[PDB]
Amino acid sequence: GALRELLEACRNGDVSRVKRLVDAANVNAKDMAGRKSSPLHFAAGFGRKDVVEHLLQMGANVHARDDGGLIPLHNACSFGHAEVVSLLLCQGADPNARDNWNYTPLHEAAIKGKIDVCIVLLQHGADPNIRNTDGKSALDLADPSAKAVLTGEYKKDELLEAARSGNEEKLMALLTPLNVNCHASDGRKSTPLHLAAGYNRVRIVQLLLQHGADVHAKDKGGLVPLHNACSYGHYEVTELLLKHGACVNAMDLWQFTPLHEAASKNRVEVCSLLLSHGADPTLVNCHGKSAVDMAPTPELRERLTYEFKGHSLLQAAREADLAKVKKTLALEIINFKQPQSHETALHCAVASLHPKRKQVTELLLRKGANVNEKNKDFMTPLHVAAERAHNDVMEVLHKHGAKMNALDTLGQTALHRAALAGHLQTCRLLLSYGSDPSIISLQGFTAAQMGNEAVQQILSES
Amino acid sequence: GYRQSPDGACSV
Amino acid sequence: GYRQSPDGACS
Repeated sequence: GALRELLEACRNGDVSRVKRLVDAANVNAKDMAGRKSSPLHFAAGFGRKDVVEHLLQMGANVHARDDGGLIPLHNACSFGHAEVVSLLLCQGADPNARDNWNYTPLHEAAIKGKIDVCIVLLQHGADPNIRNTDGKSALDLADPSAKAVLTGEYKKDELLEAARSGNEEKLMALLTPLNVNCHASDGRKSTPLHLAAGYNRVRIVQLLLQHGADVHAKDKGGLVPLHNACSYGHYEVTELLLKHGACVNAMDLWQFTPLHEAASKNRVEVCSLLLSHGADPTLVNCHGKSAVDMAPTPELRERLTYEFKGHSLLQAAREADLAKVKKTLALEIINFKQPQSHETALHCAVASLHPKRKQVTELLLRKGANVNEKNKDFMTPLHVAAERAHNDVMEVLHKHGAKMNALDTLGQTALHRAALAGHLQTCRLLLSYGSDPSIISLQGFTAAQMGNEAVQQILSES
Repeated sequence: GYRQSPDGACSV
Repeated sequence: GYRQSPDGACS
C-alpha cells in the first residue's frame, strides 16, 4: 500500500515525504513487482543526493541486491550521478560488485559513456579488468569516450601539465591509478613523476608516489625521475625519491648516473646526499667520463673522492668486509663521520652482525681510529657494542683505551645500557673492564636500578 | 535470463 | 633519439 508511496517519493526526490514515510520497518523494503528494488536503489538511480543521505541515516542497506544482482552503486553509475556515487562509495559499497551477469559498476558507467563516474570509481579502486559472464571487460564494452579513461590516456595532456605546473587539485581531479605512469606523446616522453621531480613539485611527488607512480619509469632517452631531480638540484625531492626505492646509480642510454647529472651541474649538496645513499663517482659513462671528471669545481672533485671513500669504508665496516677495509684506508678517511648519524667506521664495525667484526674493529684501531668517538647522541663504540651484547669487540676497545665510563646524552654509561637490555654477560664483562656501577644517570638511576632481577644480582657484588 | 537496464534516469 | 637536457628547471 504505502510502500508504493515511498518508492515514488524516492524517484521524485520529495525529501519531506520520504522523511514522513520511511522508518526501520520499510527502509530496505523490496518493490515486490518489477525490478525488486530497494528505496535506495531508486533514489540512487535517480540522483537524489538528499534522499540518499537520509535513507543512509535510517539504516538503508548499501549492499542490497535487486533481482538482477545490482547494488544501488550500479544504478547511480548507469545514470551518471557522480555526487551520489561518491556518497555510496563512502558508505562502503564496493566498486567491484557483481550482478548476476558479473557486470561491475565500472562496466555500467563505461558502457553509458559516464566519464565522471568512471574516474571516481577508478580512484576508489575499481577494476577495469573484471570480465562479465560473456568474457568481456569494462574496456571491451566501453563507450568510445570512456575507452580513453580505461586506458589511462584521458585529459593526459592536462594531467601532465598539472604535474609540472604544481597544480594539486587539478591533478587529483584527473589522476586514476591507470593514468599515473602514462607517458607524454612527444618531446622527452616523460611521466608525471619525471616532470614533478624535475620542476620541484614536492607535494605533487608525494601524491604521485602514494598513488602508485613508478620511481623506475624511463623516458625516451633512458632517464628516470631521479636523474631529473639531481640535474636541477632539488634536495627535497631527491631525498623523497630515494626513500621510495629509487636506484641511486641508475643508468640512462649513455650510462650517466644521477651523480653524473648532479656533478656536472655543480650540485654540491645533492652529490653529498647521493654518495651517502651509495652513489659511485668512479662509474664511467659512454664517453669514458666519471662523475669526478665531470665535476667543474676542484672542491667538488676532492669532496666527491673524500666522501666516497668515507662511505665506502663505513659500508665495508658494517658488513665486516675485512679485505675491503684494508684497501680503503688513509688517516683522513679512518675517522670519517656520517653526515646525519655522526657514525665513524668504528661504530659501524662494533655493531656488525657479520662474523669478522672483531678483526675489523682491531684493524681500524691499529690504523688509528678514535676509540672514544661520539655519535649523534653521544654514544661511544663501547655503548653501541654494549647495548647489543657484542661482547667480543669490547676486549679490543678496552685494549685500545676506551673510556668505560663515558657518558651519553642522558648521563648513562655503557653499563646502564647493557643492564637495561638485560645483557648479563655484557654487564659482567663491563665490570671486569672497569665500569663503575654507582654512577647515577641524569635521571637518577644507577645501572642496577634500570636492570631486571638477574642484572641486580650481578651488580650488587661491588 | 537476459540483462535489463537498472531503475533510474539522468538529471537536468 | 639524440641526447637532451632532462625535463625540469632550476627556479
